[PDB]
Amino acid sequence: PGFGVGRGLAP
Amino acid sequence: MPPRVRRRVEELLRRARELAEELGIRVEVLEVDPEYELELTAVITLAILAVLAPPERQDEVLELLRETLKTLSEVVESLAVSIWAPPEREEAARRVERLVEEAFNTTPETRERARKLRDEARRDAEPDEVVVAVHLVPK
Repeated sequence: PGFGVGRGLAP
Repeated sequence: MPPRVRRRVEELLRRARELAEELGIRVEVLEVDPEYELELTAVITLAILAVLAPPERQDEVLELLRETLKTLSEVVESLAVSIWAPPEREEAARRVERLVEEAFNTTPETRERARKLRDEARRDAEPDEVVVAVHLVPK
């Protein structure tokens, strides 16, 4: 799809 | 695709994962087309790290993301980035969006197709998590 997702959390 | 591009992106990603743990920031690439894993992973990790890094450490990450985007500009015709960020880290997310638009003019359609995948991950994300969705079209 050419798509990608990710997420992140701070300390 | 060019092995040179892979080597540089893999290197920029390895610096990105170094800085993330130096700062204690956790990135989880939820989903990615395996045909473009390294590309998406590097943009997603750097874009996330740049929103979450301390303001004094953000230029080094933003510098890394600029280098990544310039290299990907050889294998990527257009790139779109959609970010949701906590209130205290909104301007940081704006600097990432400005950097991507400077490198690849975002354009409305692929910007909204990414916001949809972003919103799909937002349904499961935590209220204080940064969510980055990326769309690319290969050269």
